[PDB]
Amino acid sequence: AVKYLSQEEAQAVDQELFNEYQFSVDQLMELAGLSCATAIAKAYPPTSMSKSPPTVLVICGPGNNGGDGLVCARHLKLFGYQPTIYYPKRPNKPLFTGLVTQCQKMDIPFLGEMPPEPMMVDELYELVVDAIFGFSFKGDVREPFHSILSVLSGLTVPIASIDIPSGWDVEKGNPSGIQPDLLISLTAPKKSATHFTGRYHYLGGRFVPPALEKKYQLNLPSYPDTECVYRLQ
Amino acid sequence: AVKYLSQEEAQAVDQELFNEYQFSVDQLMELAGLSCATAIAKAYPPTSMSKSPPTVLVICGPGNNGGDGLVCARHLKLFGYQPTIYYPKRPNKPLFTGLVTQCQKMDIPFLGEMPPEPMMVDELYELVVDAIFGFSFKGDVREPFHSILSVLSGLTVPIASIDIPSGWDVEKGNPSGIQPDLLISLTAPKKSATHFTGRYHYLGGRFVPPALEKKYQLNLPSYPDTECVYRLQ
Ligand SMILES: Cc1cn([C@H]2C[C@H](O)[C@@H](CO)O2)c(=O)[nH]c1=O
Ligand SMILES: Cc1cn([C@H]2C[C@H](O)[C@@H](CO)O2)c(=O)[nH]c1=O
Repeated sequence: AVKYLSQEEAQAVDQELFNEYQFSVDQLMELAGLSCATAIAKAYPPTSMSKSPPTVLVICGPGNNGGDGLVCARHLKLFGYQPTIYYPKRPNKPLFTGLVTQCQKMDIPFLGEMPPEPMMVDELYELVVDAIFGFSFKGDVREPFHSILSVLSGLTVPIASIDIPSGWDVEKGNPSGIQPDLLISLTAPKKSATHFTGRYHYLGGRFVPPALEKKYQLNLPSYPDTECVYRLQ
Repeated sequence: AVKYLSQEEAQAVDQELFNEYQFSVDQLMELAGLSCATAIAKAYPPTSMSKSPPTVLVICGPGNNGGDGLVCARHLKLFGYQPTIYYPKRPNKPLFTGLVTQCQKMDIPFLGEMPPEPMMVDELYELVVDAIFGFSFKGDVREPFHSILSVLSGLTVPIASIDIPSGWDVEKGNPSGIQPDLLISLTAPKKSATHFTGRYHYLGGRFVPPALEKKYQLNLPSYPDTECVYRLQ
């Protein structure tokens, strides 16, 4: 079966992709985000939803996982969803400035604030994307993110988490944490994925070179045809 | 029906994407090249080919089109093809250095020379990807590309061309140039595509913003579901 990575293992793979393999951050974040959008459109196809176009709130955190979310949002728009973004803490870098301007020009709105009650999220948004924290998160959830996570915990609509459910320990999980209905593991799942109790677990990031895969014995499943996602279990 | 762009309209679309929309070169080239690999895999699926895995020669020119071929070849490898690259003139810019290193660490070999005779290409490679010149190219074919084009025009195996069949005037085509079996038009087809004679015409580069599509009256077709290509005609 597929290998579930430790936090160290994942940080080592991420290091090689940008070092030995000379991938650019731009690049792999674009493929990551596309997988994310693709898994979401496959698990929650626009046809299956009661609103048209179906609405989605994408919550983007302060780092790279956030960047994935912004990429994910605009492909989701291309796929026929009507996304909305909350992005409260934005790094002051071209990468993220660009990603913001692209979304702004796709007419995707960035909210001024997180809606404060879960009921109000539920009412406006048919799905929530958790793009807050990723694989290199180390455990100190500060405001406004704790607040956001606590609103998410009370939701009735599904949550789709990118790479790891935000607020989970990357290896141990968090039973009192958010419980996403969809998890998109990027490149390979992390050990916290073994505590995943949602219906949908997709693997994404179809860019792992065979030699990187052999070395770390990932045992990736075979992606069908030209798909950038693979549904695990 | 879909709009066929003049070279001028294509350059203005392209410039808007990198200027107002603030996409980065990397992002769009990655998506463009993935579209290419996806269209090939759809037109010439691995099961439909005599050898296993199926072999493909990718010929990359000295600018952005060649960039697309380098991305394309790496995705084709992930999709189960066995590509070989010929890349005789390589700009000294980190964009291309990177894309070359990524290909080499995918273990895709680079040829030192073009096979001199059409028959030898035919015997070694089941498909040839023409990523030599793209939409900016202005009439002038110098070495080694004239000679490579001369080899390509005598092939029996199919040629897949990225954006524009290399050696064709970007609007007027070229009665005596190469005649590809597959054309992958990126973003929107160009006027020269009305002179296309092959079996397969795909549209790729599924990143055009609606507002830009409204602006240039592209009348883009509906990509199905989460696909990054659409079969035209
Ligand atoms: C090893 C590894 C890399 N990545 C890469 C892919 C994306 O470019 C970025 C995630 O934001 O880092 C992961 O997301 N998760 C991982 O476990
Ligand atoms: C408008 C336009 C853009 N592009 C974009 C996509 C790629 O990122 C880059 C080089 O092919 O330019 C085309 O290839 N062809 C076009 O006609």
